[PDB]
Amino acid sequence: ESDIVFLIDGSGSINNIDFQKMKEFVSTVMEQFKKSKTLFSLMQYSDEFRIHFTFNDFKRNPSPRSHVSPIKQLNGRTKTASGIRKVVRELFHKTNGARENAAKILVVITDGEKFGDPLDYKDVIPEADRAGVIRYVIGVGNAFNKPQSRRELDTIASKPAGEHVFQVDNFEALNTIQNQL
Amino acid sequence: QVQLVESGGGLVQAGGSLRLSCTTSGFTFDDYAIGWFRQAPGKEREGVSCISSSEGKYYSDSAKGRFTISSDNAKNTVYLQMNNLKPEDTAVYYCAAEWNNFGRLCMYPDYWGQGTQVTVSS
Repeated sequence: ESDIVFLIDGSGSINNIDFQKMKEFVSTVMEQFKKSKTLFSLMQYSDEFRIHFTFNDFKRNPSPRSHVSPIKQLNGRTKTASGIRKVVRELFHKTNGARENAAKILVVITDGEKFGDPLDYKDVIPEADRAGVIRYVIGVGNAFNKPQSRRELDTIASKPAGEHVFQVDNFEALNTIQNQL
Repeated sequence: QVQLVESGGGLVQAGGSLRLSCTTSGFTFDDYAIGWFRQAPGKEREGVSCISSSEGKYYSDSAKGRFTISSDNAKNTVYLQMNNLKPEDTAVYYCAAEWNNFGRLCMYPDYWGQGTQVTVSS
């Protein structure tokens, strides 16, 4: 009844402490949906895109520790918008296990500093809206301190953005997501 | 019950300075980060500043270097000291409160005051 993709920022601007906090966040969300019919998929992005597991992969082995523990940081630039496009066009597709009539949810974890992306958010966000894709944004690092990165989290998040933008250290993201599903 | 009451607005010349006050009541003060926002008619809204006991202070690009936000925790009041004011800073200034455990530095306030007018003339 819900298909949840994580899209995690692994650029070199994410320090190692923050990247581990992304893995722990992801893991805690998956553990909490364990007694439910939720399916998960994850992609890491920088200037390249690695699909760590598809919805089909999770179907066959729904172990958060099996899939999330070996994830290693990619480094490189930050192509968040192209990352969003590749999620809606490939990971939310039945070939990768996505169920029609499930609620589509994308959780983008980033420091809010897109760099090196030939796509702007205006090229990918309206398309994600036209697919059924509800977007949550989890900010790490300095994201909430600068006006540009704050704007970036607002631009990604579905609306009202205050029910979709959260910080990685709190449980508020997972509390809102549980309550909405 | 919940109140966020701006004062200290009014007319000042360019180069001048004003101190806004946001006196609050009706909620536990320490549970909220408090910020200032502004809007003139015909102009886009802007965040200005925010203060949180856990996340520190935040300033917009226009505010940074000129403006100082502070909190009198005993009186549940937040001040915005605004120096080097300009005619382009003419706007209705609102204070706002956002639940601090979100950790967002006032990005999406839960409560808003009525706003008070600030006019900057040459």
